[PDB]
Amino acid sequence: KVAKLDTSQWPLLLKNFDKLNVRTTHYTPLACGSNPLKREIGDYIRTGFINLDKPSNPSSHEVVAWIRRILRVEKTGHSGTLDPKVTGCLIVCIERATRLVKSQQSAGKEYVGIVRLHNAIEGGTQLSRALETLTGALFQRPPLIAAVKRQLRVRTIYESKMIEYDPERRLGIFWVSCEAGTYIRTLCVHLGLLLGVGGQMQELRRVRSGVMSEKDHMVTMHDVLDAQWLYDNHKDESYLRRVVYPLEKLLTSHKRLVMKDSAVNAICYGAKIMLPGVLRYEDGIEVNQEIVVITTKGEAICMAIALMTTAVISTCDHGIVAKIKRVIMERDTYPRKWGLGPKASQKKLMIKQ
Amino acid sequence: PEEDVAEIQHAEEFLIKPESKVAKLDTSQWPLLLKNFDKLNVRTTHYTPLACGSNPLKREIGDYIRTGFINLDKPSNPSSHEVVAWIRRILRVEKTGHSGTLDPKVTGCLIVCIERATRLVKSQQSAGKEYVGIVRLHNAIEGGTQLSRALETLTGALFQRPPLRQLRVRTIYESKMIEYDPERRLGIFWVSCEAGTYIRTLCVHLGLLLGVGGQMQELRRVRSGVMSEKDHMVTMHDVLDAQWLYDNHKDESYLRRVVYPLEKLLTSHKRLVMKDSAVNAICYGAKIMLPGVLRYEDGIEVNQEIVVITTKGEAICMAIALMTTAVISTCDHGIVAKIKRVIMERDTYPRKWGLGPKASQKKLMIKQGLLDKHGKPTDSTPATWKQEYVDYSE
Amino acid sequence: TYQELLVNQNPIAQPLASRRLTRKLYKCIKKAVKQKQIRRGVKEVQKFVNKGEKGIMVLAGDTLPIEVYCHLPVMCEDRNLPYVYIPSKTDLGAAAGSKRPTCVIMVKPHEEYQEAYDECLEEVQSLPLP
Amino acid sequence: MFLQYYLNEQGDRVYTLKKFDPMGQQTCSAHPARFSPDDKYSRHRITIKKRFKVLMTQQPRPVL
Amino acid sequence: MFLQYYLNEQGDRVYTLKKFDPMGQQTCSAHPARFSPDDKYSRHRITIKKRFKVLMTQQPRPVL
Amino acid sequence: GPPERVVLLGEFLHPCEDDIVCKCTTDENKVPYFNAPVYLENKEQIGKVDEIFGQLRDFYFSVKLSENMKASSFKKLQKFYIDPYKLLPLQRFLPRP
Amino acid sequence: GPPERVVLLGEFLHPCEDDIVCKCTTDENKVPYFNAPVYLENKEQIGKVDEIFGQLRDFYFSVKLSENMKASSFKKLQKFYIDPYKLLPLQRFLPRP
RNA sequence: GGCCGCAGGAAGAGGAACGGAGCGAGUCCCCGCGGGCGCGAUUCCCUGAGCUGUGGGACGUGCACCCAGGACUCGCUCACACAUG
Repeated sequence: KVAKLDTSQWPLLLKNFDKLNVRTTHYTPLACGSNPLKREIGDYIRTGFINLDKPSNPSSHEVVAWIRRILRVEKTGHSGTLDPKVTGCLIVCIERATRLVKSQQSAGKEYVGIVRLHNAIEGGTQLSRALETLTGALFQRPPLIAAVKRQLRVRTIYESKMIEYDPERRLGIFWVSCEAGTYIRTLCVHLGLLLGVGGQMQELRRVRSGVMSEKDHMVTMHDVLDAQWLYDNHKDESYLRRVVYPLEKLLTSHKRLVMKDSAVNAICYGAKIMLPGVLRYEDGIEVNQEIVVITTKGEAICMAIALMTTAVISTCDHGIVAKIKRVIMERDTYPRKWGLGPKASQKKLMIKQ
Repeated sequence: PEEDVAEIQHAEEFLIKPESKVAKLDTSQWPLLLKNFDKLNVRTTHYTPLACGSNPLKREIGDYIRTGFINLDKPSNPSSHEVVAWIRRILRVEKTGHSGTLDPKVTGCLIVCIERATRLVKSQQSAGKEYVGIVRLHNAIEGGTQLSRALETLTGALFQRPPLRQLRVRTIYESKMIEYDPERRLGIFWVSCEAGTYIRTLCVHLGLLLGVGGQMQELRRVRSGVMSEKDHMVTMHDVLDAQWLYDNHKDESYLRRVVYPLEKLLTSHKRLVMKDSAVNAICYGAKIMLPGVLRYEDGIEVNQEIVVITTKGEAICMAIALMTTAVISTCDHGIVAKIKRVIMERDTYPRKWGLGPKASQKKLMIKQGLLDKHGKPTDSTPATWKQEYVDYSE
Repeated sequence: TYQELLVNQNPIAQPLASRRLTRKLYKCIKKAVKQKQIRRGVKEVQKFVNKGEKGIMVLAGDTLPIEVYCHLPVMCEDRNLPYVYIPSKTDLGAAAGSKRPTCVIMVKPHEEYQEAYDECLEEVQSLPLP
Repeated sequence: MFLQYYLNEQGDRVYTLKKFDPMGQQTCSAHPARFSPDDKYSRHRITIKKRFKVLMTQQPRPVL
Repeated sequence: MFLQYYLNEQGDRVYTLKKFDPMGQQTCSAHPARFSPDDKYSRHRITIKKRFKVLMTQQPRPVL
Repeated sequence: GPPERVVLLGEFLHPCEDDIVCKCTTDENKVPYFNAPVYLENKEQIGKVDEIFGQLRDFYFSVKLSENMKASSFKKLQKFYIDPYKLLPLQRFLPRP
Repeated sequence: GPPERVVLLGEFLHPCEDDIVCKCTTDENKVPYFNAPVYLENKEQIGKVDEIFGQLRDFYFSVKLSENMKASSFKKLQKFYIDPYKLLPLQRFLPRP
């Protein structure tokens, strides 16, 4: 029935693959990989992440500690700290997905918080104007830590919105879209100074962490514990495969570069991505741009830096398309198939002869 | 069904299957000078790209502004020199120029070139321009047919004199009557003309030719060469606001709608794609020789103005074609074009001349004393080299 | 005619005054014109609002281009001044005692006509955000 | 705590302080249930979430 | 300033001396707004152009 | 002690919980040091810079007042002055080229 | 880092045992801080003020040179510059009224 | 357009493994993290006007948290790969 599906309904990094530019259509397939969704449950978890809804008591490092007890894994990372009393979207990368943590930690966040004002204001419009004032690149003092005075720094707030105001309790809901490392507690203090009445952040929840949000694919800590239990006691993967998602779901925004099966293992060993191995390449690849390199089965091989643009790839016949930034896939997932090609064979032949 | 699609995604295997059909690209939607890159004639595919420059649209904001221009809608108080001085001050940039002087009270298309795009100002100043003005007649006329007949008469190569110098010739290609108002004796006219045509003078001549007398009430430029008033046109407020938004919100989005790269001005010209090794040579003032041509457009003719571009789509230089398309396809060596105006900076691309096979051969023979220090033949030169090597200095 | 003027309207012309509020505002302007309390045009209104005056700023919803006066709404919100858009430019100039259209006028309060001014001010302060 | 929400017609969370939405239904707490790592009631939650067809495995599968 | 215009079905300016279209609505002035370099209302213009979704960034992207 | 000279730091806006919020108006958009002494034009110390907030080119600051001072004393658009050595250039906070 | 500006400190006289003795020529006869960085007019640090000696209104100073500098490099009557904040007024050292 | 002066060149366009990866350590960056979890007995106390029963506290007691990344630098391992029509 896959034949009936339009390419727009293919999963993850194979979505809309027919609208990539085709360099060559010919290669020799190898029975090595799987589609990222059909990885054996062990491998699926080791290359996966959880879009967690963090609870309101523990610290974010305690939460990811609890996840690595439950799933019985050695490594986890967490897409930016939420403070102990803050809830919401916390991307927890597991094992080999921890290679992506910098891209997740540096992504744009969104928050929904409550500011409590210490005296009455004229109305909801006055709070709405103070939020418009604190849009754009703002000064914010990073809090003191271990008696180390960090200097004043700049963080951008992309959008702000005043959702509701209650004049009785002097409470105001705000929604903020902002750069990573923005202090929302500090924003509420400044919002209080700007109004003149004073203020504090009553409450906070993170509604987005870059690509993932609370809208879809989000799960609670009970689901994580519950899914593992069902696998341990009844040998059922079904629940775990809805809690954990493969790391390819975090990379769907990046520009793609599809490689032949021969090239895959070479790149995993630390070879540069050469042009003879490129099957397909996306529109809008620029120089020094971070791209995802994938297999024909949609598995992420590596995060690579492009040294050719889309147009340059179209004109050339050989050479370095991209250099590695970080290898995702393990060595020897695919077999060694390098040195077999025409020019590489000619080189080795003419050295011997 | 949404759920049926979701079920197939997890059940059945996906694979980009092998095929035997020829790989056909679609470059019709690629930006600027990379549009229809597929349709260029290919001389060779074999070269080493350098990864130094950028696609013109995706330059860093500093480099983007320095290699860019604004299709400005000029406001009605200041002079054209004052307007570009404001833009120079706003963008915090060293040099600025424009595509033709509009008088203080005239509005419309003013292509303000920024920094390294100011190398195109002579080409933009010489380009054909369209105006929409209002002639105010001193006395009444029978009807709008008479004023149209006067514009019909002044279509062609005309005598003109500047406002308050020598007599000058200026062609008006097309002219038209939009409408006429008998009450206030005002008539809107549209004229397409060459650069430096005086529209004040045209309004006086319309007045004399009719017999009633007249002058120019007001004027607006609707076209300046390639750019028009419906093509990406922007106001002084937008320019100020876009810079401010970049300063205060760190948002480049608005600047990139205001400013466009200079390559957008050159989209009409025929393209000659050079190899990355040849790029910096041409920037230093070399001849555009055949060994470095990757691709070349259809319908290049001799003495035609062509744009010479990199593989990334950057403009290197405007150039005069010495060879036809048919000659480039068949010849073994020679000079393909000569430089008219170098656009690209020196050392944008690295300095990679004299590394070739035939160039290295010539350097070796100069070291061996087989050629002279200035690369000229001797009596001792082999007849193979002396016959084959067509020195272009001649 | 009021409903016909909605066809001519400007993208930023909200909150628009109702048919009845438009009528009340014209008569408050005419009374203020007789006492010479109004300020007309962008140049004057911008100067006086910056200088420190307060009142009601009536904007014209037929104004194009918007760049002539689109800075004024935020100038009001900085100083908590009430503002409102009326449908026409030509009607604002006629009410202001001008034979040309006008894009903006600021009506200041006065003891002569506080009843009409208060009816307009409170209704304009009550206007919902778009 | 203070943050509540109700879903709009396209399934997006609409945050609010008020205990009732504009259609008179009760608003949910924005925050998830408090978690313990020493929770031993995994069997119990699966048992009745299966019974009432509200276990995560029984819902429509997400489109990826 | 006498020069006015109304937009055609094609999208281009039709210049005219009259203050109304053939289809009834008002013609816009052909000339752009007066500018002065001392202007310090960039924040103000952007602020409301964002609100009504008429800022140049929020429009459909041009064809290059 | 009292500095040799003082440069314009900013102007008084509304008070806020017994310290004073002030719009910053420095030449070259310079930014004050944290806990930098704030003076009136008579070179008398009124307080110290506590908070710095707002957009980069249009920022505010609160002043934690001295022992003897009260927030009710100051009038609207009253100017405050700072020792020019505990200012920093805006370029420091702007991103690296 | 490098200061925003530098003011005339003094001029080069003879070297003395691998540091340089300099006649002080400050405006208002201001006195430098001990271990205050000494710059050339290019805002490159040559050393630090080690000794200050001589009469109040006609005083000298030695400069302990930087790692890379040599005392032979400097010419006669070559000027040196200091960050104006690590100067002090002469009135401080003059007696109390 | 032309003339003069200064500066950079005096250019035939090269290179189908260049010079990589994965770990480990030291040092920076990141970095608001005594708090979090459980059980026991006088229903262990408590609908406090004090947060709070979808949880707050007292006393016993135990338990698990305080990373993971990136950059630079000096090791170990695996390669030194132009991708088989």
